Amino acid sequence: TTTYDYIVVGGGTSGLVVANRLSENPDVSVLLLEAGASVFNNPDVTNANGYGLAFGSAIDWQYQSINQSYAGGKQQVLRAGKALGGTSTINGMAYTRAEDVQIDVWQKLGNEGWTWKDLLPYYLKSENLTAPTSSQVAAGAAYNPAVNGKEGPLKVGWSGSLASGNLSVALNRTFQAAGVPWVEDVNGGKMRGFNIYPSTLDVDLNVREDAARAYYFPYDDRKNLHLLENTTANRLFWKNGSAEEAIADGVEITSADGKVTRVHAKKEVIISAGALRSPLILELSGVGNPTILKKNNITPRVDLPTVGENLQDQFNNGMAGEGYGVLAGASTVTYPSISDVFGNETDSIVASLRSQLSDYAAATVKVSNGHMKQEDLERLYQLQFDLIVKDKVPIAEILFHPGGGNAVSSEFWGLLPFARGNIHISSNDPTAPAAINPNYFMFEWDGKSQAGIAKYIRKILRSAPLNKLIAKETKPGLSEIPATAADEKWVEWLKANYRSNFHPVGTAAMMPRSIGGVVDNRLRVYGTSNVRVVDASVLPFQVCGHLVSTLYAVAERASDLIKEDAKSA
Ligand SMILES: Cc1cc2nc3c(=O)[nH]c(=O)nc-3n(C[C@H](O)[C@H](O)[C@H](O)COP(=O)(O)OP(=O)(O)OC[C@H]3O[C@@H](n4cnc5c(N)ncnc54)[C@H](O)[C@@H]3O)c2cc1C
Ligand SMILES: O=C1O[C@H](CO)[C@@H](O)[C@H](O)[C@H]1O
Ligand SMILES: O=C1O[C@H](CO)[C@@H](O)[C@H](O)[C@H]1O
Repeated sequence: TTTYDYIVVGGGTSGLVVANRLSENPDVSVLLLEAGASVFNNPDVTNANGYGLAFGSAIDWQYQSINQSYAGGKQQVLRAGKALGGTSTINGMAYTRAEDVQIDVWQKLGNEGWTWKDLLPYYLKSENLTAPTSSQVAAGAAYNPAVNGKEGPLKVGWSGSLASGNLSVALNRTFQAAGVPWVEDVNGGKMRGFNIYPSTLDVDLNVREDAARAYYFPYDDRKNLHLLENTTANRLFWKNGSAEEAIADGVEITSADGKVTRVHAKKEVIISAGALRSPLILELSGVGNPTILKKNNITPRVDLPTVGENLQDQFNNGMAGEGYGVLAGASTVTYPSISDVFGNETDSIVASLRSQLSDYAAATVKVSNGHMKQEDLERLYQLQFDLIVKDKVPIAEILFHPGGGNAVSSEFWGLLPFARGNIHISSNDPTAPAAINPNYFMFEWDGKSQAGIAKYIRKILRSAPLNKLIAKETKPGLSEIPATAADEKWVEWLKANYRSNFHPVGTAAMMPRSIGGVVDNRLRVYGTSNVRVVDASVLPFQVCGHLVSTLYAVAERASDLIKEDAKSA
């Protein structure tokens, strides 16, 4: 009565895709476990313009970092969705993907089958894009039909409120004058440019298109698909027998009524609890660094000491200006390259970074207490360097939107910092807060690039034709950071005012085991027969764009791999 073919732990962005796809086989039973509950009628969620409203609420996990020792010692809140739909219920709504070559790097790493060419069909499979209205088109909204799906569960489209306005027209021209092309679609593998981005929006209903509205609710009539909400997965438990290779028997759970029980999986357990939880579940299950497991009175079952290591996140800053009059128009995204941002200074910046890569790798070794090797980190960082410098992938995202009245707001983040951190359990109590350490600002590039982006935005606000609309910069403003200001004043300000960008990846990274990978190219946890991780944990490097599009695609592909593996096994 407690047995299912598959258990999916976490009914979030990724997990709901897997549960959907596996349950396409009517003879396969799937159990979803989700710690939160439906947010179908939570207005903080449904509101197409409600991003931010849910922060601090019962549907925000509000995870907490440790003191960030490279950024002045301040701890950072790391937000995440506690809801059916996971973090797709509380996030921003921009639908953007990744650079083609940066997905190709996954296969170069040694992960067979993971290239842009191989992933593109799964982006398409996930997506149902609604074409823009005539008025949205006049404002700049466009897409390439060849790279957008029309049949998938995730509705994508442009806001009902999208209109031409002085701001969006001026930003297009001003970015073009800075040498950044207007591009019609950032989602065909080439992201560099200025774009009127689409969103995860159901335009028929004008509501947020979260992962549950996409992949769960229209399918919840399936009798082979089962959901336990308000149910916390504590750890996996294992079949007992001298298979040295570990076989999961099921998942231990705590219900809302406080009952603590087991559910069993006949085939596989799929862990989709997010990059800040999936590794904890592995550790609590005895899969991880034996030093940490033993310290916390957990019997080691698989010696896999990079569980929770290789955490990579971005950090987010904001600037603002004031118009002479009211500012209006479509929200915009710009993805500039290193040379777009740095102009005549690019060669200097590249030379400096080049000269630092080995030092960054050496410095990263201690983060994992020696469980990644310098030589291997150096090769990883060389891949990332080549993406930035040789392929000229975007190094920044810059968002602009009207800020109400005469205000214009920009938020921005460096896309590819080199800092790595980690996350680990603090006890064997599943409710105890983890030790989460992204190491924001660890390396010079990370802060120098952020500063370069900020200076670039300062310049944009003062450039034509935008400067005809914008009276002045209000944040930071010239009093706080004078026009004559050096790189370092900007870095200090950015450190004082940043937040997490809430894009953590890599804590159960898909890489060869021999360079510290946690899952193989089919997302199977090393040393296990039948456990996978399918969520942001597995991304081995950061990507340029907004994570959900890529996680949907990765989970779509994973689902096919799981089905293939069942047929022979
Ligand atoms: C505020 C914010 C804004 C963002 N902005 C954007 C954006 O505009 N666009 C974009 O694409 N991305 C954005 N991101 C990132 C993106 O939303 C996430 O990377 C993505 O949703 C993560 O998906 P996931 O499947 O890894 O995990 P999640 O969606 O977080 O799913 C994990 C699920 O597991 C559940 N869970 C966790 N622990 C347990 C347990 N022990 N037992 C049972 N269930 C459990 C959770 O409650 C959750 O439902 C944003 C993130 C945040 C926090
Ligand atoms: O993807 C994102 O877009 C958001 C803007 O839409 C930003 O605020 C979040 O920090 C970021 O995670
Ligand atoms: O997290 C934050 O703290 C910053 C100050 O510490 C603030 O300026 C930003 O607006 C905010 O995102």
